[PDB]
Amino acid sequence: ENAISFNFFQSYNQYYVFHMPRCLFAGPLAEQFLNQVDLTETLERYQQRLNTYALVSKDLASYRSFSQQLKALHRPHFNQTCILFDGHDLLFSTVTPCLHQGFYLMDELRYVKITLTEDFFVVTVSIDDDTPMLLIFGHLPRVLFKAPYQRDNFILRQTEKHELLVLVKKTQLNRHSYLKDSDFLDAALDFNYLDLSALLRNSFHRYAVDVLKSGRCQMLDRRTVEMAFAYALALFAAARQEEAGTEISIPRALDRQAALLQIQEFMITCLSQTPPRTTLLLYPTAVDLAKRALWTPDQITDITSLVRLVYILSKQNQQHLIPQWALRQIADFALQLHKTHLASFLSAFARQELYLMGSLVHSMLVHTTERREIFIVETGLCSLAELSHFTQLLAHPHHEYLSDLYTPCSSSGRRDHSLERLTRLFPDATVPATVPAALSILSTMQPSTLETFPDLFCLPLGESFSALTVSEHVSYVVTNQYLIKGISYPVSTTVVGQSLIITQTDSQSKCELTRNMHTTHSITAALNISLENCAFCQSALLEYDDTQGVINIMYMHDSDDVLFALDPYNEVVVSSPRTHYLMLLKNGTVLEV
Amino acid sequence: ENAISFNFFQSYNQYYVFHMPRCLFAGPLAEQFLNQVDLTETLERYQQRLNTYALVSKDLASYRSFSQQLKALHRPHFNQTCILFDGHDLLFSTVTPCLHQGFYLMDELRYVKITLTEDFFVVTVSIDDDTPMLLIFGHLPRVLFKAPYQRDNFILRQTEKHELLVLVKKTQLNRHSYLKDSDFLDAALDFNYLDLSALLRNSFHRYAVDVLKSGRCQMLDRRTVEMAFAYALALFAAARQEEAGTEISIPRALDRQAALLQIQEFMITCLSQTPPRTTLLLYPTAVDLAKRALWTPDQITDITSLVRLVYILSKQNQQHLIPQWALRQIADFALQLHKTHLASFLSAFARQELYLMGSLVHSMLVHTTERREIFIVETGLCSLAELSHFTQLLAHPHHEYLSDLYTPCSSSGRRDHSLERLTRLFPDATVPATVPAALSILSTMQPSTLETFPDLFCLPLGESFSALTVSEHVSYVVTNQYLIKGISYPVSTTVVGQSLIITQTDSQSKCELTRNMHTTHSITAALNISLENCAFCQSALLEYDDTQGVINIMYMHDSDDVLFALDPYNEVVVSSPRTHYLMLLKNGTVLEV
Amino acid sequence: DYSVRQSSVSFPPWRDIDSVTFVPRNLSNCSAHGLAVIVAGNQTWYVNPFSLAHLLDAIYNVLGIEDLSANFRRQLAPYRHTLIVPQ
Amino acid sequence: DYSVRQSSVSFPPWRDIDSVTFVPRNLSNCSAHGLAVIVAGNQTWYVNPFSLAHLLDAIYNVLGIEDLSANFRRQLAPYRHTLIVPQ
Amino acid sequence: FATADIAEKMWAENYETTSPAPVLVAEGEQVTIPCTVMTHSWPMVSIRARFCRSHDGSDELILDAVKGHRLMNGLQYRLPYATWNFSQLHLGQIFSLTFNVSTDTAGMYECVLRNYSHGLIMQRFVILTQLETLSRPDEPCCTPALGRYSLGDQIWSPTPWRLRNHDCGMYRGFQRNYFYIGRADAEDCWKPACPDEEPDRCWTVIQRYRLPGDCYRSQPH
Amino acid sequence: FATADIAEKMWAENYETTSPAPVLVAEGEQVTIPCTVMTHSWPMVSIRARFCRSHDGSDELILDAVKGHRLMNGLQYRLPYATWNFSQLHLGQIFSLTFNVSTDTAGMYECVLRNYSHGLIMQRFVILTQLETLSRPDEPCCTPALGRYSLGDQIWSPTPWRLRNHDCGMYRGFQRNYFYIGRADAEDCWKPACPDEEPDRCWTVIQRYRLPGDCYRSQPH
Ligand SMILES: *[C@@H]1O[C@H](CO)[C@@H](O[C@@H]2O[C@H](CO)[C@@H](O[C@@H]3O[C@H](CO)[C@@H](O)[C@H](O)[C@@H]3O)[C@H](O)[C@H]2NC(C)=O)[C@H](O)[C@H]1NC(C)=O
Ligand SMILES: *[C@@H]1O[C@H](CO)[C@@H](O[C@@H]2O[C@H](CO)[C@@H](O[C@@H]3O[C@H](CO)[C@@H](O)[C@H](O)[C@@H]3O)[C@H](O)[C@H]2NC(C)=O)[C@H](O)[C@H]1NC(C)=O
Ligand SMILES: *[C@@H]1O[C@H](CO)[C@@H](O[C@@H]2O[C@H](CO)[C@@H](O)[C@H](O)[C@H]2NC(C)=O)[C@H](O)[C@H]1NC(C)=O
Ligand SMILES: *[C@@H]1O[C@H](CO)[C@@H](O[C@@H]2O[C@H](CO)[C@@H](O)[C@H](O)[C@H]2NC(C)=O)[C@H](O)[C@H]1NC(C)=O
Ligand SMILES: *[C@@H]1O[C@H](CO)[C@@H](O[C@@H]2O[C@H](CO)[C@@H](O)[C@H](O)[C@H]2NC(C)=O)[C@H](O)[C@H]1NC(C)=O
Ligand SMILES: *[C@@H]1O[C@H](CO)[C@@H](O[C@@H]2O[C@H](CO)[C@@H](O)[C@H](O)[C@H]2NC(C)=O)[C@H](O)[C@H]1NC(C)=O
Ligand SMILES: *[C@@H]1O[C@H](CO)[C@@H](O)[C@H](O)[C@H]1NC(C)=O
Ligand SMILES: *[C@@H]1O[C@H](CO)[C@@H](O)[C@H](O)[C@H]1NC(C)=O
Ligand SMILES: *[C@@H]1O[C@H](CO)[C@@H](O)[C@H](O)[C@H]1NC(C)=O
Ligand SMILES: *[C@@H]1O[C@H](CO)[C@@H](O)[C@H](O)[C@H]1NC(C)=O
Repeated sequence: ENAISFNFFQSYNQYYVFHMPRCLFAGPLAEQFLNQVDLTETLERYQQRLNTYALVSKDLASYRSFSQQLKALHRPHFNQTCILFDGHDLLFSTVTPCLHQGFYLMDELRYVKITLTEDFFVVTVSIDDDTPMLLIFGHLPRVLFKAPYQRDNFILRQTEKHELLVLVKKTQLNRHSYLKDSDFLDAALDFNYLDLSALLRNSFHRYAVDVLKSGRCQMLDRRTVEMAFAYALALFAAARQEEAGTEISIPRALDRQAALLQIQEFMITCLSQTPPRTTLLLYPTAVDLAKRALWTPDQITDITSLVRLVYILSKQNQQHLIPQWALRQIADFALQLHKTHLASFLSAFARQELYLMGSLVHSMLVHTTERREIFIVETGLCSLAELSHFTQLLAHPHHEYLSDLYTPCSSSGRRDHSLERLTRLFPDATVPATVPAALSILSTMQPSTLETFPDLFCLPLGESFSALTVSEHVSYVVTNQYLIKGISYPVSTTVVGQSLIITQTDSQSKCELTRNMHTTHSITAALNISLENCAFCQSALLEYDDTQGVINIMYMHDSDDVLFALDPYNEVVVSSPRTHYLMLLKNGTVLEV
Repeated sequence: ENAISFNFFQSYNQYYVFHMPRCLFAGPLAEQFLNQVDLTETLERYQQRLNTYALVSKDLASYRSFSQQLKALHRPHFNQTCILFDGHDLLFSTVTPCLHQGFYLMDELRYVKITLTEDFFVVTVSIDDDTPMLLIFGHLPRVLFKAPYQRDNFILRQTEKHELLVLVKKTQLNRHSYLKDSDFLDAALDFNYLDLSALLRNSFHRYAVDVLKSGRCQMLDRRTVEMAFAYALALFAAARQEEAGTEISIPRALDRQAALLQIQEFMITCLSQTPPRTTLLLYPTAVDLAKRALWTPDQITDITSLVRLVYILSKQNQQHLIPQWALRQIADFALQLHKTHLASFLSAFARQELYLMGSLVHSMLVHTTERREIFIVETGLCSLAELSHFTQLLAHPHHEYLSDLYTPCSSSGRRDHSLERLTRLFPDATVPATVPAALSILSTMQPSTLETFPDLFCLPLGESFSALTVSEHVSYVVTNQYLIKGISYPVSTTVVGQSLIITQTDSQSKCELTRNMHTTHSITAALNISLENCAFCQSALLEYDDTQGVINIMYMHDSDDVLFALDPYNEVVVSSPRTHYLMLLKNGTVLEV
Repeated sequence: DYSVRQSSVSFPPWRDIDSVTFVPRNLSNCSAHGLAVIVAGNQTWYVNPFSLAHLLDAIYNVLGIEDLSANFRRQLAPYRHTLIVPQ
Repeated sequence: DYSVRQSSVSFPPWRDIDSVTFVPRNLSNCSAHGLAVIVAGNQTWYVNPFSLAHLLDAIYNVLGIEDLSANFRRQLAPYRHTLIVPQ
Repeated sequence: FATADIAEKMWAENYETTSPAPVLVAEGEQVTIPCTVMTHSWPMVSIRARFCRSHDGSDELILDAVKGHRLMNGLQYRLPYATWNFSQLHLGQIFSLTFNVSTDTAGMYECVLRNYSHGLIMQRFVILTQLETLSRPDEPCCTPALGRYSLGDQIWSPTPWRLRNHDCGMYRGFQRNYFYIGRADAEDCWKPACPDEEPDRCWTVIQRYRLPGDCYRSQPH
Repeated sequence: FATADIAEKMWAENYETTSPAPVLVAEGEQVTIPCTVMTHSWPMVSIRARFCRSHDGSDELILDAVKGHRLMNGLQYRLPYATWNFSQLHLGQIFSLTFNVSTDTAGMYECVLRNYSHGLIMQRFVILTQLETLSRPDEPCCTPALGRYSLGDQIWSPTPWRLRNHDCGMYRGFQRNYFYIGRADAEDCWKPACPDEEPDRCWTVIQRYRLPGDCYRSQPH
């Protein structure tokens, strides 16, 4: 009783029936499948719908296949759900666990969304709020389509174990023209893409270097879409790397996770207003397990592994697990590097290592003291020699990895760069044509990472300025304008009508956006400075030039550093009449040299 | 049958009744009367309403009375109707024939409306759009009020034959404070106000001179309200001047009507944006009757009477009655005056007469040739000597009549006056303190009367400029900027970045507001000019000064005028290196002297 | 006391009313020294005397009925009182 | 030919329908080589075969009934045709 | 009393940015004034009116902010048969006023958030039936190109194709041509009544808005 | 078909000057979207929607301009029980959409004058149920001062006094505190479901409007 009868009219006298129990249809998934398709539509309507979606062999690059050996304690779960293909035309909408992560560009009319599932992932590209283009990769279910279409017109590329399926309205090919090119993703699929170590080197960073050099970031173009697809493919590969729980050497896992987090951070800074809150990426080893397995035996005897581990913990949104002593050791290593490469261009190893440290201190709120001590160093390596060496670096085509193009000048506390400072750095009156234009965009790309400091989070991110966390108690901000509350020493005008303003504040106080004139104390002076007990230690100096932009801030930690800086033989100080040198002591004193 | 019974309940057994026929209430008069009063309100509401209206002896100036002998072919009719006291509180709304005329000041929140009836008139003063103050004068009906109030608390002033009734909300006394002053209107009532000849001299023009001198025009103040009330009273008096149809000496009627029209025009320019369309003011003699009675015998041998008659006809909106020969004679008289007072200050008689002519040509569209010939003369009398004499005139207290303060510089085609031109006119470096400030506002009051010329109505009234109708075929506009289409000769810059632009156009063509650069022809030059058949007659000259504002345009009609102007002994031309003299001829030629 | 009126259109005009009645203070207990009542088809209304009498006086003046109003206006004299002194 | 469905909520879900019927081309004159009709307590509906067959196959796959679907899907085989070639 | 006349007015910054340009509507047609005010803290909302012809001051119809009851109706003496409306709409209330536009009911209408003393003008509508234009004695009759609202400061009519004009004498030599929407009677039979006054209470606001097509109108300073 | 997706979008200059600021409406309440479009020449008017959570593209409901009939309803799959409306004031038309706001139906709604191809966005409304705010680990919990609409760019709620907040973990060291309007259940019992994604499709627009009171929110560049 209460069953549903399927019959096919054997004869007018009697019909054959199937007595399907209604319990099999008890679940709501039957109804929400039904409501998505109008069963009254005629074949003409279905033909019309297909007439608007461009087909692989007729409008896009022809179908072609690749084949290669696809190969290199609780397991993670997708703690997040999303409705796949909502309101779509050719596909059924379903509710499944997923890893959903959306990027929203500068333009409010563009955004790229990455969604991943157990066996396949989705890449959504939207322009002007219209129907978006979909890229689907992985194992596709048998009955994905909402009507009996010929799906062989939609698979754009097929691999040994997965296939790429593309949907796009025929009117959209005036923009996404890169689909027509046969080279699309040829570099990201046509090899053993499950080899993550080789995958990142060969596919993602390859696009990253080109995009950064050409300054195409924040713009939805072929290279950016290829980058996003490569990033999604890399994430997909990680889930495929033996979730069963095979034994893993910790340093290798640390390297893998660090690479993945670097990729995610680069994409966040290249295509998003703010980082996605989703975080909690699935990894071979849960971060808690890594922490415990590595701090039960004190198995860490390498500083680099320690910094990588701290980066992993901080980015995975588990700040409460970070102890103070490890961060103290990280700061000690930072000071070691500061002493090593003082007033000179950073060696590739130093750049690669300090990239992690610079990206770290901005993603935490615990241990503000050590974070300040590292941030000051990250700001103090931006000597004009570093800028010159970076300028020569950009012209080099042999840049396999994205790390090599890091420079402390970019993400540190100095955000007042302009073409004037860059151009005037050269006595030849000539710079490799692309470079003086590209470095402006590279150094002006916005990390917008000052919110993690209580006394500066209110500082506007637009106007040019400079920030220096010289110590725990004091914090100087140098600006063309009185931006924030606090003691503000005015200095001689860079140009009549424009003033170099020095603001001194105490770190233990909340940031305040006071633009008024107050405590406009004058600059003091001293010549035969006293160095008893190194009262000048942990101080920053600035050579202010009267008739041009301010230049070449430097931070001295110990007595030896300040002794080296003062020694004119090292060219740190020249004492020309036009330029003037200032000292910012560990306390609130601001004085002339 | 069907009557209405009024009864007073003689007794329960029987009542006495009045059987009023319903025909007495058939008319709509009763219905529109009933709906204006709520018959359910108690005495408390009536007491509350009265509490909001200020009373004569308690809040306003105390009641006082004046007493004097009030005394000096179809008749007109009020061809216009208005709804008196619409939605008022203390008064019944009625529909009657009326003369309704509204003035709207510069500010959108203020306006004064004048309404007149057979036996009484109304003055409405509105501010902010709240409930307006009301002044009512004349014979008041017995049952005006909507409730049995004590009207003796509202009559402010009483006369031998009429009463003044004032209504105003108690909250409004913070603005209309002049009511509290016992002197209010003492000069306009306390004499034989039916003597129009004395009335205008003693009351209206008395306020007009003071308002014009103090520059209170376009602002709703005590003097302006007194002016408006005096104007309404003057209109009321005119209707009382023997409408029975007694014989009248035509010149006297012409003088009376001319005075009334001058009053109306002054009020239009001083307290309104555009003239009221009502016109058709009732007069002792209908304008058609005057026209026919005067042009049957050609009794107008006096030129002054002729100009007065033409003014009366033009202002009364009966243009089609004006013949061409009369306007030709008016133009001849204008040329006579131009020859008489050439390059000198106008005598009082000349000012008074030319005021009418200047106000005339701007209120017609027929005979554009003669109107141009008069307008050019009105513009050409604005010599710097006239400016100086007017300046000295403005400080004299003995100015009985408003005409004496007329100057052609005000309403003519020169509308680029500034304090710089005025101040620099004096070698003493001193001008009577108030005079230079008052002269600017007097000369910058806007008639906006260029619309009556086909080739200039386009011209914006804001930007400073100059216009000259040198003849019928040609018409020059001199501007700091290219304002209208046509040939445009640029000239040396008054100041670097600002240029004196001369535009030449043909009168027979409709204008267009073309701001583009085209036909930027150069200035020609000539020294031994040829005067055969006076090819230079009817030409205007201008002494352009390179390092200051342009100054002192002059117009020469005949050969004698140009001979006089060229003769440097008359000081018309000085030939200083800084200044340069230009000639604008009857045709399109623009050349240097 | 008085039939509450919510809208003027509801209030009958002269086209509908049929009789207007008065009662002086000699029989009325109201402080107004009297009362008046009117009748319309299936609708009677209570109205204050003085306001009504003022309205009839205004109508008479507008129609120039003073010549024929002697007896009527004399009869309305007891109700034309209560002239509103400012207090 | 097919009962117009102005709104989806109007279209019965499985909670209300009681019988789904089919007729092959052997007795149906429709160009679709068949027809299908359903039964609801208030009103029956005409529906195109191939769309319904595709939906049934999708549901079967979703619940993974392919093991028990042999006879049923074989019976639906005549109506699963008309796979939309791009033309 | 529930309140008095607005002692202290205020204007929203969107007052002159959201008020639709004047509209020409044929006589005898049933226009209704829309309005939309977001959920607020003002106890009373009201519609304020200023009729063009022979009127001064203002008259207010006051509705309770939330329920929609009527508290005071000053529009009675000029709109005896106007019916208001109120529709609670949890996001934000809506109210409207309906009437039969004619010569005596054209004017400005303004939604006004209200309490006992203050007020806050929010939007303005101008309703017109006849518009003045001036023509030179020999120049051929002008030809405006009225259209539906579109957008901007252009005067507009919901039924432009029913536009008709007539002349009402002369003014300072010019000939006054008036524009109105007809068809209230068959074909050209209907001719409105000649206007009895100009400039009227609405002259200032109206003449600040352009009329598409070539035509001359006296304009403010 | 009656039309396709808008191919030539346009925005009225009052689009961002008259669009009300985002509104916080309690879950489970019957919000309705008002609108007012002056008489036009566009054959079709429509309401365009963009839901915040897990949605891309646009869905539109198309109404005949004059009669008010329905020509196409794309809001079906997300608003199975939404009822529209259409009232004609000879001066101008009004249409509205009503539903039961919840987690899945919050988003942007825009009135759109329409014809077969083009369209002209006229106004925008943003409906929100949960808003993110970040608090430092030891700092005392923030305290916004939401009030009724008032005027400006301040986020507002028609029922501010029913405001309640809860925390949904950490983000880069900060603690995420979410603000919502409650009282759907008795007292503090009700607690909405934790948001499953941020930033979402509505993140860009919302973060351009200030929240009255002291509180920190990640903001665009
Ligand atoms: C009708 O509504 C208005 C709305 O403004 C009421 O006036 C408002 O009264 C409040 C009383 O607290 C004033 O708030 C305070 O005003 C000053 C100036 O800022 C200061 O003491 C405080 O900062 C606070 O804001 C508010 O300013 C005032 N509004 C205006 C425009 O003056 C009015 O009282 C209401 N009427 C009645 C009878 O309640
Ligand atoms: C849907 O409505 C739009 C409304 O703009 C229609 O597009 C419009 O088409 C008219 C056709 O006459 C265009 O008018 C002319 O356009 C050019 C440019 O100005 C010129 O020839 C004329 O001055 C005149 O204005 C109008 O510009 C054009 N609008 C836009 C924004 O391109 C559209 O055709 C309508 N759709 C259908 C199916 O009718
Ligand atoms: C910051 O530290 C310096 C360290 O030298 C202090 O310098 C002293 O300055 C005072 C005057 O302010 C002199 O009298 C002392 O002789 C200086 N000390 C030395 C050792 O040279 C300075 O005062 C400190 N400033 C503050 C605000 O604490
Ligand atoms: C305006 O009239 C004058 C009258 O002198 C014309 O002057 C002539 O100018 C031309 C050059 O343009 C000379 O060659 C002639 O000799 C001049 N004629 C005389 C009689 O002196 C002038 O051309 C006229 N301009 C126009 C545009 O008609
Ligand atoms: C008084 O007003 C009446 C209003 O009708 C005027 O009569 C109309 O005048 C116009 C021209 O102004 C004619 O087109 C109409 O045909 C006239 N109507 C009638 C019924 O005759 C009349 O001209 C006005 N009189 C004055 C002296 O202004
Ligand atoms: C996965 O999501 C669930 C959602 O409930 C999280 O569990 C909640 O965690 C919050 C704090 O983040 C608590 O306030 C709630 O009480 C928890 N709910 C339950 C039912 O336990 C869970 O923490 C998430 N897990 C991970 C690894 O992110
Ligand atoms: C108003 O006009 C309508 C038609 O538009 C008509 O039915 C009605 O009787 C008129 N009268 C009133 C008082 O609204
Ligand atoms: C409001 O208007 C509607 C039509 O839009 C009408 O049905 C309703 O009766 C009106 N309400 C009132 C109270 O008059
Ligand atoms: C929506 O909410 C209302 C109460 O606000 C309730 O009556 C109704 O059942 C709910 N559901 C729908 C589908 O409207
Ligand atoms: C429109 O809304 C009103 C209430 O505002 C409601 O009575 C009416 O039924 C609605 N119309 C439709 C067609 O749903």
